[PDB]
Amino acid sequence: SDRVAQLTVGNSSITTQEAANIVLAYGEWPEYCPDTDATAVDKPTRPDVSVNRFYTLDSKMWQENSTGWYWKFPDVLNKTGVFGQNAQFHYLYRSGFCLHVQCNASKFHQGALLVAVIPEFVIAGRGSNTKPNEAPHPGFTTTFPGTTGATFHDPYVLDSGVPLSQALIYPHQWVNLRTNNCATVIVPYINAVPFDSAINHSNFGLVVVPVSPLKYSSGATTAIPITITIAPLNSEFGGLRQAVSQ
Amino acid sequence: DPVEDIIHRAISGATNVESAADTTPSSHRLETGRVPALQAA
Repeated sequence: SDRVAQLTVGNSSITTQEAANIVLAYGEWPEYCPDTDATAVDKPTRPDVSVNRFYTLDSKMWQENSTGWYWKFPDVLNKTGVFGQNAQFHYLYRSGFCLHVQCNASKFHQGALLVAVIPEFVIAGRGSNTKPNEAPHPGFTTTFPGTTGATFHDPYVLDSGVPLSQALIYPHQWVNLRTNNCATVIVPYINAVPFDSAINHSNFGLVVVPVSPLKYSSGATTAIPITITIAPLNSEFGGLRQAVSQ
Repeated sequence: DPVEDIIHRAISGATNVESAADTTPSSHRLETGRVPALQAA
């Protein structure tokens, strides 16, 4: 009863047998911006079914030595779908996301992944240089990896210089191969401003880090893909202009 | 009374406004002879 579940948004639907409940981040639902909180005076557009729906990205193959991956959400969807086209033609953006991570495996496999939504996730430079002018900075494509995602060098600090053990202070869910085959989290829109640009700013990141490694026996299936599905939810756009993708 | 001709406002007013002005929702208009855009400087 609680294990089984089905979502639906737009024309897309997801069904799960073995799922464990659902995480609603910070106890609030996504909403449209209220009149009091609004600032920009133009009438925002609310596409609904054309934008809000599940989008599936390419799959990551999880291997015994895998170090984990991450994504930036008002990034991955900027070049894909109708959501991506509204984002390039509009200067202002607001929405929440419903997030779903999926990893199958047999009852003979063992391991655990930590799925976490970590707002304002800022990757850092890796090096001992204390001089600000010569200090390393983490690339463009490492900061906004796009649809393909990026992988951690040293997941223990989350590339942020911050302990992964405390990452449970963020909306998070475990996917444990013996318990559940998927993790689901709904994130309301959070930021210091009512709207914000989609192409410049990344509200929050996602982190799938293999805490307990992947282990199995000879003869079992070796290839274990990981797939993420994200639904932009309760979207808004404003500030229409010509397309700027970068 | 013996001679008649010896027998003989502003524009706006100030409103107290505590906060900046608000904005009210509007929609498209298509009709004639109503044109807020055209002004005479």
